[PDB]
Amino acid sequence: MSRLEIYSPEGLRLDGRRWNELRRFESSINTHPHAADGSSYMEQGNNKIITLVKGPKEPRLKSQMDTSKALLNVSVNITKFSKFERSKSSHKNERRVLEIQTSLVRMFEKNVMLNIYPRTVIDIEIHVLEQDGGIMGSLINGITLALIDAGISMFDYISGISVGLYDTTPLLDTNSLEENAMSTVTLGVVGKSEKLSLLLVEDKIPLDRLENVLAIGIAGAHRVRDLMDEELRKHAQKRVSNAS
Amino acid sequence: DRRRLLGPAAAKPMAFEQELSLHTGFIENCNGSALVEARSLGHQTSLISAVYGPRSIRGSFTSQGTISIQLKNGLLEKYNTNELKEVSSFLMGIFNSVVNLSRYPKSGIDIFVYLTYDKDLTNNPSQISSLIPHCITSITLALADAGIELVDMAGAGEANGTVVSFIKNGEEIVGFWKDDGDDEDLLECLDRCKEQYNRYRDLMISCLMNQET
Amino acid sequence: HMSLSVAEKSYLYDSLASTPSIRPDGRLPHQFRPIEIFTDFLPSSNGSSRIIASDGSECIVSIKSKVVDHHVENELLQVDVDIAGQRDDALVVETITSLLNKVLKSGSGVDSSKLQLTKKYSFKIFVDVLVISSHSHPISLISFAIYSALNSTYLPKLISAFDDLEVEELPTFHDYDMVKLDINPPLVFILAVVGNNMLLDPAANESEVANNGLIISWSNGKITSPIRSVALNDSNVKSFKPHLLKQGLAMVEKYAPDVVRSLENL
Amino acid sequence: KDIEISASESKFILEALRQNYRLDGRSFDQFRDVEITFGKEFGDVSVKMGNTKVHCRISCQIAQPYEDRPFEGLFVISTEISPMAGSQFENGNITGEDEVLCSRIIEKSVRRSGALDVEGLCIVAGSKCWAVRADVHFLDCDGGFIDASCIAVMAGLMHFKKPDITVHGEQIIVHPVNEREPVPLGILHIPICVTFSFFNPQDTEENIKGETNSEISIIDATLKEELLRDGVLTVTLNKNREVVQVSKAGGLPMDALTLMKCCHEAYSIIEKITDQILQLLKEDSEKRNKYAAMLTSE
Amino acid sequence: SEVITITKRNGAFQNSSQIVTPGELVTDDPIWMRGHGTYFLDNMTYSSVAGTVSRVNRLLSVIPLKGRYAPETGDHVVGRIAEVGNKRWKVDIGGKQHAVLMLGSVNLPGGILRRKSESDELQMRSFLKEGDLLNAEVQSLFQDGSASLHTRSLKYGKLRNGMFCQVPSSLIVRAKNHTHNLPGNITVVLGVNGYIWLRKTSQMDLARDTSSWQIYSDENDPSISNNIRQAICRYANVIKALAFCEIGITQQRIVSAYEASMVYSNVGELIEKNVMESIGSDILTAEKMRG
Amino acid sequence: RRKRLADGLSVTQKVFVRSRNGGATKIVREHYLRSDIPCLSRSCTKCPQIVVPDAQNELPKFILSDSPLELSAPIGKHYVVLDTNVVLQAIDLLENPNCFFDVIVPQIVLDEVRNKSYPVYTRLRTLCRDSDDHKRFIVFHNEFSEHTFVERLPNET
Amino acid sequence: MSVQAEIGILDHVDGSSEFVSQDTKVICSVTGPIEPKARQELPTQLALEIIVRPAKGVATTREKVLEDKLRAVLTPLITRHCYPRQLCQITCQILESGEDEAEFSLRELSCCINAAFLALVDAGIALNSMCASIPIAIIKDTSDIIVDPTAEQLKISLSVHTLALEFVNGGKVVKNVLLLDSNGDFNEDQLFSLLELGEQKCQELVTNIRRIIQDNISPRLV
Ligand SMILES: [Zn+2]
Repeated sequence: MSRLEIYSPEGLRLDGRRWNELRRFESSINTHPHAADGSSYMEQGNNKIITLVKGPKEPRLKSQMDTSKALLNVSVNITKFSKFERSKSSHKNERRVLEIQTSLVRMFEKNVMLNIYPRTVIDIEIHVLEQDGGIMGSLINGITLALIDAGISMFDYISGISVGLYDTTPLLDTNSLEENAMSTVTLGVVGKSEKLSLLLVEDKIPLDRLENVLAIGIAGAHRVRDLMDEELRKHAQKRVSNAS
Repeated sequence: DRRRLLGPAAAKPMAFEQELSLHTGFIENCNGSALVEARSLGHQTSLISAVYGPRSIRGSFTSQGTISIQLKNGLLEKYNTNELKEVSSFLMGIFNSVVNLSRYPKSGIDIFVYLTYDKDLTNNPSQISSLIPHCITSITLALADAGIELVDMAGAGEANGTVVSFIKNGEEIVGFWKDDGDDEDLLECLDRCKEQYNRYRDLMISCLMNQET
Repeated sequence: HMSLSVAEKSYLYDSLASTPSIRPDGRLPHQFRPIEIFTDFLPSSNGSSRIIASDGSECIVSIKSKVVDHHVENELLQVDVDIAGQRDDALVVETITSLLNKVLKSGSGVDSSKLQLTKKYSFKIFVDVLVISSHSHPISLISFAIYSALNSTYLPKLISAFDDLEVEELPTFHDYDMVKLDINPPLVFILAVVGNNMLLDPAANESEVANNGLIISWSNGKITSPIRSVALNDSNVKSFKPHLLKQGLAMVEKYAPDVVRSLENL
Repeated sequence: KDIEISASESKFILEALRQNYRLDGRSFDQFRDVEITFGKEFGDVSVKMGNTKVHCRISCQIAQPYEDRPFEGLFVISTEISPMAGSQFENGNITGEDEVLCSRIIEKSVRRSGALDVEGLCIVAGSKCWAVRADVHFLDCDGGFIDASCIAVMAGLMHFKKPDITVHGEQIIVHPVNEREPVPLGILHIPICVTFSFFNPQDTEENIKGETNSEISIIDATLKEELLRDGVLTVTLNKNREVVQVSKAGGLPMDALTLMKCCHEAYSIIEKITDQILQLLKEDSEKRNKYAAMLTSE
Repeated sequence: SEVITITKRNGAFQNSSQIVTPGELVTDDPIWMRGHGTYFLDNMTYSSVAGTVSRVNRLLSVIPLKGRYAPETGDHVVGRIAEVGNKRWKVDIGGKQHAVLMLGSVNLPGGILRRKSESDELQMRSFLKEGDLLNAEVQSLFQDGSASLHTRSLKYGKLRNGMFCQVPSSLIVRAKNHTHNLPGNITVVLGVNGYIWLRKTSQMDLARDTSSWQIYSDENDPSISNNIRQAICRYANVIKALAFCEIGITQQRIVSAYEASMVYSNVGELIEKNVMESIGSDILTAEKMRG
Repeated sequence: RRKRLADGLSVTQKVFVRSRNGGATKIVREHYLRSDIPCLSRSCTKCPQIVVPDAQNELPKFILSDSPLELSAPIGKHYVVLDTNVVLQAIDLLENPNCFFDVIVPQIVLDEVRNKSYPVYTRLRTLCRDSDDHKRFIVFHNEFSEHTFVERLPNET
Repeated sequence: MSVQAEIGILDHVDGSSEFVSQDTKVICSVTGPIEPKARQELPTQLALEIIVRPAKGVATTREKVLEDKLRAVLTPLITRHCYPRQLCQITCQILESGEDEAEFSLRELSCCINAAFLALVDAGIALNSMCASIPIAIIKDTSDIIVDPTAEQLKISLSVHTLALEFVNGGKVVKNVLLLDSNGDFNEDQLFSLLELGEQKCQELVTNIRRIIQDNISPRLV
C-alpha cells in the first residue's frame, strides 16, 4: 500500500515533470499502406494509437448513401490490454465510448467541407494499443494525421490537448495518475486559432481557473501543431534522403 | 434483460454394441428434417436437424448455393458458443463438397441442428468430438429428405478423439477433426472410422427407403 | 476475401494444380512468404509481438498475467481474438478463438508448470490477439505472433514462501526483479489442397481455387492436435484422398523445424 | 424518416435571426420559462418548457453494490426516446448521434458530477445498497430536450424520498411509509443544463470592421430552430459559481471568448432556475400535509 | 531462411523550393487563381494539403504527396465489375467511386449483323458478370468526377488467358498505348488506374505489332505452355519489385527487369526484399550510364 | 531501459507491486530524471541560475544557512541528512529548538514518511514551511534528478 | 366511473389524449397514416405500431402483453382498408399505475384502451365504431362485483377482469366484445349480474363521454 500527492512545494509532480511540460511526442505517417488509403501511428507519452482512414470509397449499402456529401464514420477500438489492469469485458457498446465517437464526429464534420466527395464513404478505424492519460487528445491528433495522409481535403489542422488542474495552477498534458488525482480539461483546437472544435470537461472545475487554463492549453496546442508540421516535413526530408 | 425473462440477477445457478434410431420428415415447418439417436455403453446422444431451403435470395448474383449451419443447445447447457461455431464451420466445410451447389444459383440453404440432449457418464477415482459423426449423419439425412442434391452420402466416425468424414465409399475424405488423444493413430483411426462410416451409410440409405416407401 | 473472375481462377488452378506445381509468384510448395516481426514494444504488458505479412496482413499480440487460484481456475491460458471494424460474434472469430485455446491448453501443448507460483496460486496468462488486416485464413499468422510474444514475455518474481497449506502467506512479489517466461509455444501451420498438390502458406488467390485445406499444429518437434481440415473457400470444396492427409502431415514434419529455427532467434 | 422543411422556411427563419427576431417571440439570451409539477408520489415530477413536455420518475430498490465499490450505491439514468415525442424518433434508438449525445450530457451532469450522494445509498458495506433510478420520459418535443431532462432529473431527486431503514448487520427491516416517514436522498450540488444554437448570417454587407456580423447564438432553440442551427453547445452551471460540464463537438468553430460569454449568460439563468426549483420543492413539501404541525414531535 | 525468412526487432512497435506546413501561407497576391490543394481569404492563399506548390500560368495549386488516383478523360483503364444493376454495370477501377457503364456503351456479339433487342437489358449478366475483368476506355466524366466507361472496340473487352496484379496508380502514367508485347510470348495491359493484366500474347497483339460470339467467354486458351505460365509469374514479380522501389512502370523497365532477373534460377527468389531492391536499383543505374 | 530527451531530461519506468484484498495488481508510472534539482543551500553558487520562476511571479529563497552548526572536527560545519527510521522515532527531537538547525530531507524520505505516517509527514512539512531566524527546514527532490538516482541491482532488496 | 380526460395536448403528434381513472393516469399519442418501414408494410391494410411504456423502470415482457391485448382491441376498431401500405404509430406512456404493478396490470390496460381510442379520435383516423373499457374485480369474502376497483380492493380480490366493448348507434348497441381478460375463477350467476350492472354504468359513461367531447370540440368548430 502507498500514498502520493499532486504538486509539491518544489514545483515537482508525481512523475517528476514540472507544471508546464509536454510529454514525449513521436508521430508517424503512411504506416499501413496496404490496409488503408491513409494511416498514422501516434506515440504521445505511453499512449500508442493506430489510425486507419479507408476512403473515399463506394458505400457497402446503397441505402446509406448521400448524394450531397460523403459519409464519415469513426470506430474507436480501446483494446482490453490498453491499461495496466486488463478489462474483462469489451468497451465497444459502452455509453462513454459512444459519446466519444459522437464527439469526434461532431468535431470534424465542421472541419472538412465534406461537400466534394458525394456518394462516397470515409471510414476511420482506430486501435488504441496503450493508454496513459489524455487519450482523447491523442485520438484527435491521430485522425488529423491519418486524414492528411489519405489526401482528403480539410480546412485546417485539429490539435488535441489534455489539461490538469491543482489549486491555482493547471498542469499541461496529464497522465493517468494526475487524471486520477485531479479534474482535467480536453481541448480541441483548430489550426493556430483560438477557436475550439472540442471542449470537454467531465469533472468539477472552479470557474476562476478555466480562463487561465484555456490560455495555457492553447499555447501548448500551438507548440503541438508546430511539431506536427515538423514531424511530417522532417519525414519527407528523410524519405527524400532515403530515395537519394 | 428486456428481451427475455432471466429472473433475479442476484441469484446463482445450480452447483453440485452400437445402436441407432433414425427418423426423418417429422417436421412440417421446414423442407426436410431428421432425428438421430445413438446409444453406446453408458453414453447416448439425441439431436434434431432442421433444414430450410432452398429459398431465393433477393438481389443475389451467386452462381451457386450458400450453406449455413448452426448448432444449438436444446436442454443441457454444456458446449461453449465458441466451440459450436467451430464445429459449424467444420460441418460447412464438409457439405460444400457434398451438396451439388451448381443446382441452386441465387439461392441459400439454412441448416439448423438442435443438440437437444447428450448424456455423459464419467467415473471418479475431447467431449464434443463424439457427437460430430452424429451431426453429419443427421444433416445428410435431412438434406436428402428435403430434396437437396447430394453428390455422395456424407458419414463419419469417432476414434480416440479423431473424427474423419468419408464419401465415395470411404475412398476419399470430406472432413478431418483431430483433438488430443494419441499420436501414431493415423492408420488406425482411418480404418476404424471407415467401418463406422459404412455402417452409418447403409442405415442412412435404408432409412430413406423405409420412410420413403 | 479476394474476388476473382472464372477465367482467372481456372488459370490459377492450372498453374498450381500442375504436376510440377508453380506458384503464381513462383514459390515452391514449401516456401513461405517473407514476414517481419516486432517484439517488446508494449511496456504496459508482460509480452508483445507484431507480425507483418507481404500482402499487408498485420497481427498484434499482447501478453498479460494475473495471479489466480489454480484450484478454481481450470484454464490457465486464455486466448482472446479481435479485429477492428469487425464484429466479435462472427463465425470466423469464435472458431479461431476456440481453435487457438485448444492449441495452447494448460496440459496439451504448454508447460503449465512454469506458471505455478505456490501450492495454491499460479499465473493466468491472457493472450490477446488483434488482427488489423488479413486477406486469408489468419490462423498461421496469429500463431507466429503468439509464439514470438510468448518467447519474449517477462513475469513478476515471487518473494513470499510457497506453502499456502500451512503458513499461508499472502503472495508478495519483489520490486523491479522479473523472471523470463520459459515456455514452449506451439505453432499452427495451414496448408492448401489443389488437386493432388499441397502448398505451405497459401496465398489469397491460391486459397480461392483450392479444393481443401489443412490446419496442423506443431509442438516439441512433432505433429500435435488440434488437426483440422478446413475449407479455404466454399465454391470449390472437394473430398480428398487419405494419402494427401498423410502427405500434409509429412510435409509439415520436415519443414517446421526450419520455420522454428528462423523463428527461435531472440 | 427525414423531416421536410421548405426552402422558404429556411430562408425566413435565418433572415429573422439577423433581424434579432424569432418565431416564438423571444430574445437570444432568453430561456423559456420552466414549469415544474409534482405528482402525488415522491420522485414524480413534470417539467414543461413552452410546448416541450418531459416527465421524470425516481425509483429505488434494495440491491448489492459492485465489488469495486462496496461503500457506494447504484445510480442509473434512463432517457429512451419514443415516437410519442414525434415520428422523427425511432422507438428504442439508443445509438443515434443526438440520442447518445443527450444521454452523455445528462450522465456527465448528474452521474459523473456526483450530484447525488451515492455513498449515502449504502445500507451495509459490500452487501446491501440502494439502487436509485431516474427514468426520463420524453412526452412530446418542441426542442430543448437536454435542458428539460436535467431539470427533470434534479427536481425529481430533490423531491424523492426513500423508505426509512433500520440495519443490524445483514438483516434490515424496511419501514413502510405507513410505519415511519421516508428519507430524502442526499444532494451535493444542483447542476443545470443550458443549450446554445449557432447560426450564420449569410449577408452581403457588414457595416464595420470594428463591429461585425459575427456569429448567431440563441438559447434554448425550438424544434424549427434546432434543425437550422450550424452549431450545438451545452454548458452546465450551478449556483456554486462553478462549471459542472460543457460539451461542444464540432459544429461552427467559435472563439474561447464567445464560449465564456455564453457560459456567463447561462450562469444567470441557472441561478434563477435553481432558486425556482427549490421554491417549488418548498411549496410542495409544505403542501403534502394539511395537519403536519399538529403532527410534530420536536 | 531455407523455409521462411523472419525479420525480428525488439523494444519498438516499428522500424525506420519553400517548405510546406499546415497553417502555412503560400502567397499574398490576390491576382492568382486558386486551384486544387488550396483555399483563400482575401489576399492570402493557404494550403489545404501537404505537398508541393505548383504554378501553371496564373493558376496556383498545391500538388499533394499522396492521394487517390483520378480519372482523366481518355484514359485507358482496366477494371473489375463490382455490381450489375438496371442497364449498367458498376466496375471497380480503384478510385473514390465505382466505374459507370451503359448498356449502349458496349458491343454485342455478332455486331453490325446483330439486331437491337430489349432482352439485353435483362440479360446483362450474360455479358459482364460480377468479378469479371475487362479493358475499358474512360468515355466521359460525371459532375462529381465519376467515370463513364465504354468498350466499343476490339481492343477493349473481357480479359482472360492470364493473371491479375496491381500497383499504385502513381507508378503508371498516360501514354500513346498501354498494351505491350514482351519476350516470352506474353502481353501486358498497363491500366492507368494501376490495374495490370498479364496474359498469353493473342493474335490481336501480334497484328498490331506488324470469334465475335466468344468475346465474353470465361473459358481460357486450352493450350497454354508452362513456359508462358512461368514467364507470367516472373513478369508479375518484377513488376511488384519495381512497385516496391517506387519506380515508374514502363514497357522498357519491365522487359529490362525481366531479363535482369534471369540471374536468379528460381522465380520465387524475386519475392525477397533485398532482391527486389537491387533489381530496381540496377535499373536506375543502368539508365544512368546509358543516358 | 532509459531514454534521453531533448531538454537533457531522461525518463524511466517505475514498477511497483500492489496487494489489495488478496489481489495482485502491477502498477507502473513513468519516472522522469531531471538535471535541475537545487541543493537549496545559501553557500551554493551553481544551483541558483538553474532555478525557474513560476508563471505567476515568484522568487525562491535558499534556506540552508551558509554557516551551519559547527561541531568538533572532523565534522566542522555540517548539514544533516536523515534516514527513514530516525524520522519516525525522532520527530519530537526534530522539532526541538536546541538541535537540528540545517536539515536536508530527501524526496524519497518525504514520500515514505507520508505513506507510513501522514501526521508525521505534516509535521515535517510544516517545519520547512515555517522557516524562522531560529530553525531552518529544507526538502530536496532527489528522485526528480539523475545525478543521485539509483536503480535496483540484481538480487537486491 | 368519475373519469377525466383531455384531448389534443401534444404538439408534434397527429393526435393525443390523457385519460385518468382514479390514480391511474395514462397519456397516449397517435401519428398516422404515415410511411411505414418495409418490414411493417401490409399490401392492403394499415399497419399498427403499438408501444406501451411503464410508469417505473423500462419496458419489459409485461408491457409486451399490454401491447398485445391493446392490439386486439384497436385492430378491429380502425377501418384499416382505408390505408393500404401505410403506418399508424400508437404510443402509450403510463404516468401513474394506480395499482400495485407487481401484482396487477388491470387498471393500466383499461386506461390505455380508453386513451388510445381517444387519441385515435383526435387524430382523425377512420374508425368502424366506438369503444370503452373498464376494470372489474371480485372480493374475497363478500364476493361482490366491484366496477372500477381501487388498488386496496385489488389486493383483497379473488379475480380481476378487463372488459372492453364495441358500441354503435349512438353508444346504445353493443356490436361485439372486443376484449374480456378474466384472471381468477368464476361463477355463472355473478358473471351475468356483473354484465347487467356493468352495461348500465358503461352506458352512463358514454353519455358523459359524449358530453365532454362536444363541450371541448364545439368551441373550435364554426
Ligand atoms: Zn548546489
